[PDB]
Amino acid sequence: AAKNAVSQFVSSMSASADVLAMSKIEIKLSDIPEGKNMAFKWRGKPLFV
Amino acid sequence: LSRFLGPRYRELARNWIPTASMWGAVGAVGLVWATDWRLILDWVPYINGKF
Amino acid sequence: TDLELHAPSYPWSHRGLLSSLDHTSIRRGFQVYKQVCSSCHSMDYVAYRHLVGVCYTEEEAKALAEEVEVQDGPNEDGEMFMRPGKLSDYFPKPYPNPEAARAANNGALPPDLSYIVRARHGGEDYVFSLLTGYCEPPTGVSLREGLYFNPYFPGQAIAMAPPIYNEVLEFDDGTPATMSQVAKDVCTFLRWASEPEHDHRKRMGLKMLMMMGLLLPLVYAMKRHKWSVLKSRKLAYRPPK
Amino acid sequence: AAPTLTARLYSLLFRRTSTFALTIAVGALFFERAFDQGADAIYEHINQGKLWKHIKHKYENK
Amino acid sequence: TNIRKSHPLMKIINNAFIDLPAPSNISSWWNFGSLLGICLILQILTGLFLAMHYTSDTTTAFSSVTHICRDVNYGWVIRYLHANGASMFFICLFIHVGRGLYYGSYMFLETWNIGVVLLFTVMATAFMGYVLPWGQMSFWGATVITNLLSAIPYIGTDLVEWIWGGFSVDKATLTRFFAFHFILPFIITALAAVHLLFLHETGSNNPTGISSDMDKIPFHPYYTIKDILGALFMMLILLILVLFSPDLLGDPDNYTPANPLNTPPHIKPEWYFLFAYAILRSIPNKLGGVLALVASILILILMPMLHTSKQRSMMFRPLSQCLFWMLVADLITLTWIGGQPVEHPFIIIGQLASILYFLIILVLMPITSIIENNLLKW
Amino acid sequence: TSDTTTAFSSVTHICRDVNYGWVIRYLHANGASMFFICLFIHVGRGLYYGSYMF
Amino acid sequence: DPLTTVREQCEQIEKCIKARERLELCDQRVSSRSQTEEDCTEELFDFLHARDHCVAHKLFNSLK
Amino acid sequence: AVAASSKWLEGIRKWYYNAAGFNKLGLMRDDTIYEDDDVKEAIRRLPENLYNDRVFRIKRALDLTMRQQILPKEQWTKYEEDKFYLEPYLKEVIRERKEREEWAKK
Amino acid sequence: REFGHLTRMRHVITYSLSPFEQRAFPHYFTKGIPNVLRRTRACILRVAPPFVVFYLVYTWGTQEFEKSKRK
Ligand code: HEC
Ligand code: HEM
Ligand code: HEM
Repeated sequence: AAKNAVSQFVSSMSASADVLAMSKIEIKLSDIPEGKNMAFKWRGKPLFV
Repeated sequence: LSRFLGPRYRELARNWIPTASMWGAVGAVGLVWATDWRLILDWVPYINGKF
Repeated sequence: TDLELHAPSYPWSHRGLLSSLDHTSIRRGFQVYKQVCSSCHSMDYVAYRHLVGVCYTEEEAKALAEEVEVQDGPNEDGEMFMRPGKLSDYFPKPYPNPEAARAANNGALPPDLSYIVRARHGGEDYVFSLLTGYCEPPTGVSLREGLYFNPYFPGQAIAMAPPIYNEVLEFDDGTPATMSQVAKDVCTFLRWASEPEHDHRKRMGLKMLMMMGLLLPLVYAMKRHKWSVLKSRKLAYRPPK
Repeated sequence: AAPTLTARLYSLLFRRTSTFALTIAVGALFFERAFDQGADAIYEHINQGKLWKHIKHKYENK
Repeated sequence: TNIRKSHPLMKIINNAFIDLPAPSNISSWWNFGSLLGICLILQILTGLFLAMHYTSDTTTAFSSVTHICRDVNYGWVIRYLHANGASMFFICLFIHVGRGLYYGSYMFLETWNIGVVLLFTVMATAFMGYVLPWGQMSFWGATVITNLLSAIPYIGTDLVEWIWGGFSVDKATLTRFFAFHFILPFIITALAAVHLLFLHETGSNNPTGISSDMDKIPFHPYYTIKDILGALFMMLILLILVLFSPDLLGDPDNYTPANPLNTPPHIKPEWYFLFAYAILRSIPNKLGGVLALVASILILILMPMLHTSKQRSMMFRPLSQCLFWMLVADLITLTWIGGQPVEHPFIIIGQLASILYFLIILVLMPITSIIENNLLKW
Repeated sequence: TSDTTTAFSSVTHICRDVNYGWVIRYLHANGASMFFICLFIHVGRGLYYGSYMF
Repeated sequence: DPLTTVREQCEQIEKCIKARERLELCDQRVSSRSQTEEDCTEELFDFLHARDHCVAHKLFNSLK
Repeated sequence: AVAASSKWLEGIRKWYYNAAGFNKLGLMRDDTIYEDDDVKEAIRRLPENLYNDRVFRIKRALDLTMRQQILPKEQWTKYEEDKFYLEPYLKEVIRERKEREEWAKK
Repeated sequence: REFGHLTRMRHVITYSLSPFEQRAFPHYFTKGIPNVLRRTRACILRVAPPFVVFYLVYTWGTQEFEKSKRK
C-alpha cells in the first residue's frame, strides 16, 4: 500500500515538470537562419540549431 | 586499541554478521524502492511499477 | 593578454561621510541625456513619476510628457491610436524591439543605462574617464572599418563615436557649455539614477549614532553595579589544628 | 545633611514603583521634541546650498 | 506557595535559564552562541517579506529584484538586511566552532555530533540563495556545481534532470530552489532544541579545564545582563554597514541583466565559500575533487578519537598553542588564492597550501601532544 | 500569484496544467470540510461526560 | 577648454617626461622596419597613467 | 634512555615548567588532570586531610581568573616542592582493570 | 542537579559587602592600563610569528604575477 502514495509524490513536481513537452517534441525545424547560432529558451539552457 | 581485542568480540562479530548482512541487504534493497531507483528496478524485471 | 587602465579618484561634492548631491548638476544633466544620449539608450526602469521633487517642479516636468506622445495598445474600435501622455508613463524606448539595434548599430546592442554605474569596476569615475579619453591609434595596430581607439576600453576598440565636444548643447542658464562640464553633469545624473536612496540614508546614519551614544553607556553602568558584590569578596580556610 | 540633588529626588518620585513608572512615561514626552529639532539643523548647515530647498527660491511667488 | 516552582508551565523556564548553576569565570568568547541565536531569528522575519511581495516566475527573475528596491515603501532598507545579516551569520559561526576546539569542548559526544550536522545544513541554504537573483553570477555558479555532481559513478546523470525539473535551468527553477531554500530554515530550529537538551545534563565548560562544582552561581542576574550588552554592541556593527557602506562586500557583476548568452569575465563566489573553491580547483580530474570537498566537514568527526593528552584544553600547553595559530593563518591563504585565476605562480602555492590543512590535523597534533605528556611525567 | 488580476487564472491553470494537481486542489478544499466535522463532536462530548471541570 | 589649458600645465612636471622619452625610442624603431613586433600600446600606457594622475588634483579647481 | 644527557632533560623540564603557568595561580600538577571514570574512582580513595586541601587550591585559583589577576611572586609553587599526591591511588585502579578484561578473553 | 546536591565542603569562610555602600570604578586608569600590558606582553611572543609569514608570501606572489605580463 505504501508504494504508490510515494511513487506519485516523486513525480508530481518533476518528470519533465509538465512544462517541458513543447520543444523536445517541437516542430520548428531550425527557426535560426543559415550560419548563425541563435539561442532558444527551451531545454533549460538555450537550444541551438 | 586493547579494550576490544579478544576472541569474544570477533565471535560476536561473526555471530552478528548475519545481523549486519541482513540489515545491509534490506537497507540496500529498500533504497531502490524509496527513490524510484530504476537502475536496479530493472535488474529484476518482476517489479513493473513504472506504470 | 592586454592590460587595462584604471580611472583615478576625483573630489566629488558628494564623496563621503555626510555630504549630499547638489541638485543643480542633476537638474542640468537630464537635458544632456535628453538631447544627446536618449535616441539609442533605454531608461525603462526610470519613469517620469520620479523627478517631481529632485530636479523639477510637478508641472515643469509634466510639460515634458507632451513633447513626445507614446504609441498605445488595445482600446475600442480603433486601437493602436496615440495618447498625449500623463504623469504615470515611462521613459519612451527607442526601437520596436531591442533586436532592431543590431540592424543599425553594426550588431552591437547598446547597454542599458539604469545600472551602468554599479555594474562596473571604477564607478562614476570610469564613465567620466571614458568620455575625454579618445586618443590616437599607435604605430602598428590595425582596426575594422567601424572601430575607434580608446586605451581605457578592455578591447581598446569601441564602436561608439565621440558624442561630446565643444558647443554641443545650450544650457538653459548660460554656464559655458564646454566638453569639460558637460561630461561632469552626465556622470552626476546617472549616479542618482543608479540610486534614488543615496541621500535619504546618509541622514538616518547620523540620527542613529546619537541614540547609540546616549544608550550605550547606561547599560554599561547597570552591568557594572551588579558584579561588585561578586568582585569584592575575600576568603578564609582555617582548618582544625 | 547638606541637600544633595538626589536627596530630594529619591523621596518625591522614586519610592514604590508607581511614580518610578509615571516619570519614565512622561520623561520621553518632554524629550522627543527637543531631540528632533537639534538633530536636523546640523544636517542642513553642514552642506547648505546643495539641497533642493536652498535653490527653489528661484521658483516662488512668481 | 512559590508560584514558579509549582505551576506546570513556569516550572520549565525556571530550570532552564533563571536558576541553573553556572561557572564563575566564563569569558566573552562564550557570548557567541546567543548571538547566533539572535542571528538566526532576524533572517526569518526578513525573509518573510521577500516572498510576500516576491514573484516566482522565470521571465521576471532579474526584474523582480531591481523592482522591489525602489518601488516598495521601505524596501531598500530590508533588502540589504537579508544580504548583510547573512554575512554576519557566518562570522559568529567560525568564531563559535573555533572556540570549542581550543578549550577541549568536543568531549561532549552527544552535542559535538549534533553540531556537525547543523554545519552542512546552513551551507546549503546559503548556496541556493545566491542562485535566486539570477544575474550573470547566479547562473554561472549554478552551471559549475550542478554539472559536477554528474560525475557520480552510477547516479550522477539521473540527478541533474530532476533538480532542473527539465533539461536545465527553466521556469520550474524558481519553483524548486525557492521550495528547498524556503524549507531549510525550519529544520534548523528543531535541531537546536535538541543540541541544547543534551547539554542541560552536564552544564558548561570553563577556560581552565578543571571541573568546578564548589562555586557555581545562578544565571540571573549575572549572564542575562552580560548577554544584552553583547547583543547591543552587535546591532551597532550591523548598522554601520548598511547605512554607510552597504556594497563593500558583494561583487559588481551581479546586476548585469538576465542573459543566457553573455559571458561573465571573472567567475568567483561570495567571500565565505572561497576556501572551498580553492580545494576543488587544486586537483586533476572530476571524481577525486568532489571527494576532497566533502572531506573537511566530515573530518571534524574524527575529533575525540585523536586526543592523546592528560589535560583538557590548550590553556596550559605552550607547544600546542603555536600550531593553533598555524591552522588559522593557513585558512587565510586559501581565501586569497581562491579569488583569482589559476595563474602561473598561483598553482604552486595554491596546492601546497591545501595539503597542509590535512597534514597538521591528521599527523602533527597527535604526535606533539605526546612529547608534552612525556616531558612532565603525565 | 498574489496578483489582483492574475489570481483567479492561477487556480484555473493548476487544476488543469500540472501533474496530479486536480487531486491536490480537491483534497485541500475537502479536507477542511471534515476538520470542521471533528470539532463539533470533540466539543459536544465534553458537555456530556462532565469534561469542563478541567 | 579649461581641461585643454591644464593638461600641458600638468605635463610640465618631470614625472611624465621620462616615460615620454621612452615612447619615442621604440616608436621610431618600430616604424623603421615593417618587420618589428612591438606595438607601443605598453609605452603609451605609462604616459597616460602618470599624466592623468597629476591632472586629478587640480582640474576641479580651475573649472567655472 | 640517556645518562649524560639527563642534565639536559632536567634543563628542558625546568623551562617547560615555567612556560606553562599553573604555578602563578598556586596549583599543583595533579590538580590539572582530566576527570574520566577512572580518575573519578581514585579520588574517593583519599584520606580526609588530602581531600580537603585539594578543594581549596581549586577554588582560590578559579577566582583569580574571574578577576584577571595573578598571585604575588613570593607564593609561586616552586619546582622541587611539588608532591604527587594522587599518583599511587591511580596505578592500582588501572591494573585491576586489565585483569577483569583478560578473563573475558580466556 | 540543583544547589543542595552538588558537593561536600568543609571549613571555609567568605566576607561579602553591599553594592550601595561602595563604588563601581575604584581605579579606572591606574589599574587597567598596566593590566593590559602584562597580559599582551606575556602573550604576543607566540601569536605574531605565524602572521608575519602570510605577509612575506603575499608580497612575493603579486610581484611575480605583475612582472610576467608587463615585462
Ligand atoms: C546611436 C549612437 C549613440 C549616441 C549618439 C550615444 N550613444 Fe551611448 N552607446 C551607443 C552604443 C552603440 C554603445 C555601445 C554598444 C556596444 O559597444 O556594444 C553605447 C554605450 C554607451 C555607454 C557605456 C559606454 C561603455 O563603454 O560601455 C553609455 C554610458 C552610454 N552609451 C550613454 C550615452 C551617453 C552618455 C551619450 C552622450 C555622451 C550617448 N550614449 C550617446 C549608442 C549611442
Ligand atoms: C541562515 C539563513 C539564511 C541565509 C544565510 C540566507 C541567505 C541568502 C542570500 C545570501 C541570498 C542572496 C540574495 C541577495 O544577494 O540579495 C538570499 C536570498 C533570498 N532568500 Fe535567504 N537566507 C536565509 C534564510 C532565508 C529564509 C528563512 C527565507 C524564507 C523565505 C529566505 C528567502 C530568500 C529569498 C526569497 C531570497 C530571494 C533572492 C533575493 O530577493 O535577492 N532566506 N538568501
Ligand atoms: C545554528 C547553529 C548553532 C547554534 C544556534 C548554537 C548554539 C549554541 C548555544 C546557545 C550554546 C550555549 C552555550 C554557550 O553559549 O557557550 C552552544 C554550545 C555549544 N555548541 Fe553550538 N550552536 C550552533 C552551532 C554549533 C556548531 C556548528 C558546533 C560545531 C561543533 C557547535 C558546538 C557546540 C558546543 C561543543 C557547545 C558546548 C559549549 C561549551 O563548550 O561549554 N554548535 N551552542
